[PDB]
Amino acid sequence: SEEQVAQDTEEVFRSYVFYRHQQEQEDPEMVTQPSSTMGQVGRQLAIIGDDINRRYDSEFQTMLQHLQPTAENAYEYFTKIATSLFESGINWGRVVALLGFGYRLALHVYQHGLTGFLGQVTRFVVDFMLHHSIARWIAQRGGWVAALNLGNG
Amino acid sequence: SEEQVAQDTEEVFRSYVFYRHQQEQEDPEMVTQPSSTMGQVGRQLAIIGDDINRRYDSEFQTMLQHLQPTAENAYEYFTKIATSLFESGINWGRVVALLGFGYRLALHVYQHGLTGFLGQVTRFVVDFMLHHSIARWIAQRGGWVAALNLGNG
Amino acid sequence: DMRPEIRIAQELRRXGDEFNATYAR
Amino acid sequence: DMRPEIRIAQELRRXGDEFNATYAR
Repeated sequence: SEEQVAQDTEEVFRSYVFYRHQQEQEDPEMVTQPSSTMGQVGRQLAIIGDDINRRYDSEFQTMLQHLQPTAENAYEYFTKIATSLFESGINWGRVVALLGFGYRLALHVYQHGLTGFLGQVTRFVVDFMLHHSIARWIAQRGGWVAALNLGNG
Repeated sequence: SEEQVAQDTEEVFRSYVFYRHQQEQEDPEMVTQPSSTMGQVGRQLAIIGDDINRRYDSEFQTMLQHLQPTAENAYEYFTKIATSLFESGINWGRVVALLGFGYRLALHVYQHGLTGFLGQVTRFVVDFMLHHSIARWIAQRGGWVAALNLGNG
Repeated sequence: DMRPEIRIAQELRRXGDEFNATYAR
Repeated sequence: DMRPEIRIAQELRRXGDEFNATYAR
C-alpha cells in the first residue's frame, strides 16, 4: 500500500540524509536510525547522486539564500516547491530530488539559525510570565524598567 | 498592565540572550532585535549576572544532559521547572534565573541538534508523498526496494 | 524575475531529470 | 535520586536567590 511506502520513506530519507551529510563534510541533527533494506536504499541514492548533487551546490546556496526559509514558512515553501517539481510527471530522479531538497532545506534552516527554537523559548517565557502571575509581580514592582536599579548606584 | 509587561518581556529576553551569548563566547539563533529601554534591561541583567552564572555552568551542563530536552518536550519541562522555581515566591533574582534558564535551554537544544527540524522536514517529505500521490507511484514501480537497481549492474 | 521558490522547483526538476537520465536504465 | 527537572528547578532557585541577595538592595 502507499501507507507502507510512506512509512518506508521515513527510513529512506533519514538514511539518505545521514550518508549524504557524511560524504559532503569537509549539523548535529544529521549525525544522530537502525534500519535495514530501506537504510540501504537511502545510502545508495545518496552515494550515486554525489557527482550530480555537487554541481548544483553553488546555485542552491544562492537560491536558498534568496528564499530565506525558516521553520515558520518551511512547510508552505516545501509544499509549493514539491508540487511544482512533479507537475509534469514523476520519475525516480525527481523522487530523489525531493529527498535532496529535504536534505538541503533541513541543513540550510539549521545552520543559518532559522530553526526558530529561541523564538519558541521566548514564547515559553512570555506565556509563563503572563499565565503564572510573574508579569503581575513585575508590574507591581514598577515594570521591567525597575530592574535598572539592580547593580546600580 | 501585565499584558504590557508580557510584551516587554520579549525584548528583555531577546536582548538578555544576545548579550549573554556575547560574553560567554570563546549558536546563530542567538546572533540575530532593535530595542530601547527593554534592551538596556536585558543587557544589564546579563552583564551583572556573569560571575554568578559561570559558577553554575558545570552543573547545568550535567543536569541538562540528564534531562535530554528536545523541541518536542521542551514546553512540558520548561513549565514544570518554572512553576517549581517560583513555588515559594517571586523575587527579582528568580525572575532573572527564568531568563537564564530560557537561555541555557535554547542553547542546549540548538547545539545538540535537538531542535527537531530534520524530523519536521521528514514529516514534510512523508506527508507530501502520501497525500500528493508519490507513494502511489513508488508502490506501482515495486516499492522503495526497486530503487536498488539504480546505479546497479 | 522568477520567484525563488519557482526557480528552486525548476532546478530541482532539472537535477532530478539528470539523475533519471543517468540511472533509470 | 531526584529527577533532573526537579534538580534543575532547585538549582535555578538557588541561583536566583544568589542573584537576589547580591543585587536586590
